Amino acid sequence: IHQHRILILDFGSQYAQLIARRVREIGVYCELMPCDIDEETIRDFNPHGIILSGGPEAPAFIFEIGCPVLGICYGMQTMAYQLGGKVNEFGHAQLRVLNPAFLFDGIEDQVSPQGEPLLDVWMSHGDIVSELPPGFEATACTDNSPLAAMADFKRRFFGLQFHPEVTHTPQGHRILAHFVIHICQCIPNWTTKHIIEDSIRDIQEKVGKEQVIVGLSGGVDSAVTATLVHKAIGDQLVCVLVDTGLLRLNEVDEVLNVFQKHLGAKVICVDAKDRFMKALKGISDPEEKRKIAGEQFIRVFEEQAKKLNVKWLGQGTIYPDVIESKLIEPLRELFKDEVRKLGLELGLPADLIYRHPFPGPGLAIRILGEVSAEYINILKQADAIFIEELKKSDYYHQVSQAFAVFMPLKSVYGYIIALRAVKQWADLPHEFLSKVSHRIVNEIKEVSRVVYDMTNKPPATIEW
Amino acid sequence: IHQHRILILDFGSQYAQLIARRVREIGVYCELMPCDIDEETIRDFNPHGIILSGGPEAPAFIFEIGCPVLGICYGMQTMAYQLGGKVNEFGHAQLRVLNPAFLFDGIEDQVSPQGEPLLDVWMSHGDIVSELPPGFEATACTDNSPLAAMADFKRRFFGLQFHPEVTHTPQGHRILAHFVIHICQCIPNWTTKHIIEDSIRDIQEKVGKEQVIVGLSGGVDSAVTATLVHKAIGDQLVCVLVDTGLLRLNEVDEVLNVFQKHLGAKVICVDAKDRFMKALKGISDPEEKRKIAGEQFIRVFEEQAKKLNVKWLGQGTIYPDVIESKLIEPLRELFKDEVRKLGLELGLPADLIYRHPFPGPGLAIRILGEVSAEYINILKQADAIFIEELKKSDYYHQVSQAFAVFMPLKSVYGYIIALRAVKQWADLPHEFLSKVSHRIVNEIKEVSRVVYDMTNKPPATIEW
Repeated sequence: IHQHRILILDFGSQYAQLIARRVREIGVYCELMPCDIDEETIRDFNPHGIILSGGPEAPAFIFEIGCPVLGICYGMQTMAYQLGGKVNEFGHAQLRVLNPAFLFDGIEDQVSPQGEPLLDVWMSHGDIVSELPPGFEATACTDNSPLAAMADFKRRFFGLQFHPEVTHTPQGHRILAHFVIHICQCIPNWTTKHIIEDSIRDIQEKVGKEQVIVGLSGGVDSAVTATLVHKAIGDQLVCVLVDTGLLRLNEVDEVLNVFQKHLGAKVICVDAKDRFMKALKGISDPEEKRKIAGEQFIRVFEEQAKKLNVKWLGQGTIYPDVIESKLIEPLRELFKDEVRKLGLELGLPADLIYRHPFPGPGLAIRILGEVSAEYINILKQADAIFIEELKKSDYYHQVSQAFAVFMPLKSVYGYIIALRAVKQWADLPHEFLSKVSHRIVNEIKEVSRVVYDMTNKPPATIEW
Repeated sequence: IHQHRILILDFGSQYAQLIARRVREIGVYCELMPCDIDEETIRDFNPHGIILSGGPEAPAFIFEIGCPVLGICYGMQTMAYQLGGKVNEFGHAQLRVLNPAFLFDGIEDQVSPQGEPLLDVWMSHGDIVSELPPGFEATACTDNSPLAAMADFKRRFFGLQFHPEVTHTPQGHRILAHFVIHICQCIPNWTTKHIIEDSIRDIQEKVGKEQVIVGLSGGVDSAVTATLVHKAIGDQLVCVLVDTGLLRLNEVDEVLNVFQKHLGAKVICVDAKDRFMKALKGISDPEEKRKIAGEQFIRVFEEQAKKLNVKWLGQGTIYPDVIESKLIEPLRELFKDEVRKLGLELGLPADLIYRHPFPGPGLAIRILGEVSAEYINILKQADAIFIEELKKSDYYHQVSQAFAVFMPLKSVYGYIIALRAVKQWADLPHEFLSKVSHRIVNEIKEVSRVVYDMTNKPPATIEW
């Protein structure tokens, strides 16, 4: 496995990760490297094909290497500049195909009165190409853009002025599948079952007969590491679960049911609850909260291990956190979709797999001021109530994330709770919200009044 | 004028006031006293009839006076208990009338398969009466209550197990009108025109040729007081408008336009802004904030006057203010309904009359922490934007009250703004709220994020 692979160069752009994800969905391995990376890397990666992406809001020698190249938006611009030819805002556009090529064979959204194939696409209007380089030809155009797609054919270089990754070009996934499977000639073996097997073999070859600790604390990625490791080395896995005090009401219990009661597993419970409240005893700065919690986390995991004489630590590091810039990281090449797909296949329960993300520092965010315990206990209840409804009204999975935050401000007196749910804040029904607010204030004394965040992904962050 | 009058005894109950208001709408004066008030008062008030309200969530000798007496809910119970007879949850209930009497003559919601009159009423299921007193006969029943209404006729005592004041007994106002107009034999002379004339005369009688200071700061109550005085004594009126710094963005301008520019009127403007900020420099406690404002407000008014040599101060005190327990107070027997009706007839512009209530201490509340000036200037911007929309979307007059509040906390970093809108928090559309919030965070820098209060009148207080 791994032997068929696509290199994606990142020129910025939200959608770089997502080119990669679409490629993994097609069934082929790929890595996402920044464009400032050097030849050697790229040479030693020796890809079947390269995809240039991006531009937010020069790559060099990759046209010498034998493989095919696909430039997306800005990727098309520099592909133009760096070969011959001249060069110089996002929306839907109706693209018209001239030469259905290799990259567009089939692939039609409409046919048009004149009998020409048309694609609905999400254009990047600013990444314009004025004149074609030598060897290229117009393979697609739009009313406002004479050359919205390029193609060499002899060198197998291709350009698009739109984003095929995004759902707003419906047939985009087929276009990418045509590049990867047909033009780059990759056979799909990046499967899930094949990932599970490759990963078990890796864990076995690296760890041998000696023990591994995995922190159950941490949601889907941890659960997947623990089970993945468990399957690889059985009794050698020793699970540790630290109650930092910063976890959701029933997390400790829910986790123990899965790993201890079901499926055997040695699980060590560490208290750490008093430890974490000290160390955060002052500390209002939310950036210093994140440091202290997390430092104190790795410390606890080092103490356990420098105690059970364990040399290896298993972490749930995934690929997105890798690309943001003695351990065993089984998921470090995987995106979140994939971890979820592995999770189901490994035998974890659905409700754990598709649970809302939970931050690393946990509830140490979600309290605005100093974190205290007096405060976590009352936050735990409002949050519990909030997600209990949602579950009872099947609204839970219609939102991407949902939680309560605690403001230590007080009103007519008692503290204020803020509710956060997004999808782009979620348009939940009045009467339902009322029932959630009504309950939080009534059941939890020492509160009075709850509020709902109405601020979107662009202007404000999801977490406070 | 005042020559016909109803006494209302208050035994607790949201709807005590409201009986009063209904009686006032019918055109008859009335006062609201607590049930524990003494004989003498009552004698001195010399009513033409009495209404007993009450029961939240034993008056004595009132039955000795020749005047009629109506008991609502608990009022019916105590009336029963204090005469002969025995006694012992609120909802809709279909009342069947036996004997249309004087109190139900006409007044039918539905007839009935047996040809008998039926009323939709809003029962108090708990204030039951087991056995009629001497002189009384059952005058109405429901499936669950054999005697939901009582009547003496000889003594003109009447009881109801339901609330006629409330909108959920649609015919209730007619029943009250029948008591006040027909049984108590009163004449509806409490008209707004007569109140204006009696009030102008009362001012003239009291103040004669000497001058009066009226504060223009204070919305509808102030405005009406000032116009009323202006009509009474012309150039003798001297208006004072103090800008405390706790007033809304354009309030100074709007009042000056109506009083200084339109309709002559001597208006003195006082700066007071530095003064109020000093007074409230520390002081987080919102009970103290309320106290320091108001104190400082009265002080400012005494200094003017003890300077212009004026001996009379006019105020917008209204009857609800009097109820909760050298000056001229013309509005002190009126409810808000009536003050608004007056202002309109007196020539004040509609948009001032039906303006949302603004609190006495103003923007001193609505900043949670210590009021700073740096914080009011942020809040003024937030508030302004909020109501500008609403005006634009015609949602302003579909809510009873709307305002912003400033929380000095900060999130991912700038301060947080809560928005409050009620009528029972306002079910405004997702599209519209999003517009407001986007605008508050983009236009006011140093904000970031904004929330919305989802808490009702029963659990949380309207204002913070």
